[PDB]
Amino acid sequence: SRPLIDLMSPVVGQLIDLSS
Amino acid sequence: QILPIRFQEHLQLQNLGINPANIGFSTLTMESDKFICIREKVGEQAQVVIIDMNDPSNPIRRPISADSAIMNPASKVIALKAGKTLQIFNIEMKSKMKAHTMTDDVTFWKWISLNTVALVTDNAVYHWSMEGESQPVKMFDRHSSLAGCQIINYRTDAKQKWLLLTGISAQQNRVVGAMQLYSVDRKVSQPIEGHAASFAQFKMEGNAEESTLFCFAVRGQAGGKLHIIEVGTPPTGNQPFPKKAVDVFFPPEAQNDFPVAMQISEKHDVVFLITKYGYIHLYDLETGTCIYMNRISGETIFVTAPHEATAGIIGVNRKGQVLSVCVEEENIIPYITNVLQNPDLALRMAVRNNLAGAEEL
Repeated sequence: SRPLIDLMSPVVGQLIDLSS
Repeated sequence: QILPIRFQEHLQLQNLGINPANIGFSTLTMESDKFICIREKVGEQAQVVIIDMNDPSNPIRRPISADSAIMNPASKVIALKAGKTLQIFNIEMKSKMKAHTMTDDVTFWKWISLNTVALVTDNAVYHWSMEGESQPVKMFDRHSSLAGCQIINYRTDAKQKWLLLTGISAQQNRVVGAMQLYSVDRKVSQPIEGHAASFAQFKMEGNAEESTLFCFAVRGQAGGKLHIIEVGTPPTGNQPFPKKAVDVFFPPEAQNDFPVAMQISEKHDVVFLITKYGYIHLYDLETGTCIYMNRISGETIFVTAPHEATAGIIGVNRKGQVLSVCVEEENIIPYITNVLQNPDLALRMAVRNNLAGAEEL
């Protein structure tokens, strides 16, 4: 783990209804 | 002629020795308006160029071994990753602050607050807060509709209980955006066709507390559409926000355009929208009403951030121009009542956000 700098499946439902 | 928005040029990165193959979404990140970080390939010592936006004449160049570098939105604290290795560094102290190695490759990451980086692998989304020895906790699992997409954004609301991941695929001449909106309280996600988005806090009139609004634009298939909707149950004593759905116009010259970026000012309650071909759109957050529409850049603006001093939007194009668009405060209300020919919206935005021009009734 040397330094990267040198400084030196889900549940589907309806949350919102988009039909106007 | 008197215009509702004001334009400003801040920088052109080519004047500070930045080769424009490194001005892109892969190699340039701008998480807030305080710093710009450019992954640069010189010789072949891979370096990073950090621009302080309060001191743009003196950038710092340091060697890296990372595939992505994002700056903290408030302090000079850089976050660097190589595959599954992640490290957090204070630049002014030359110290490693934190480190964590994930089980999977982190494909996308973004600061979502002052002290939290959010982490996107191929199957999950994590929230890593910087406090102590805090390791990344899992928020949700990714949906089927975002598999095989280029992840371009991840945004939360202010209470971080409404999360949204945004990726894009190429489906037949056309960039199709797929968004996963997840709520951590109901533990349920929804797939939405969407291109650019933001959340907002908005206290309505006649009302005790703020609505939490979700605003997104899509060039879906009927056309360009913009939606403003309340998420969650409203509080008690709070009448719910009426659902807004208006059109996003694209000109016939630019009928392969699509929205790429969105910031919402809460000082003025407006929605800034930038498309791929460089068009700025200004909408009202309460009503959805289109205030202004014209083209800010000849080249593709690939990264945006909130502009804190002007309550606006700051963005970088592919050429390297750092530009900002904000509400011109002494001009927007006389633009709405006489050029837009809308006295009602001009009256409403003059009372709501304390803007001048409300003496012409």
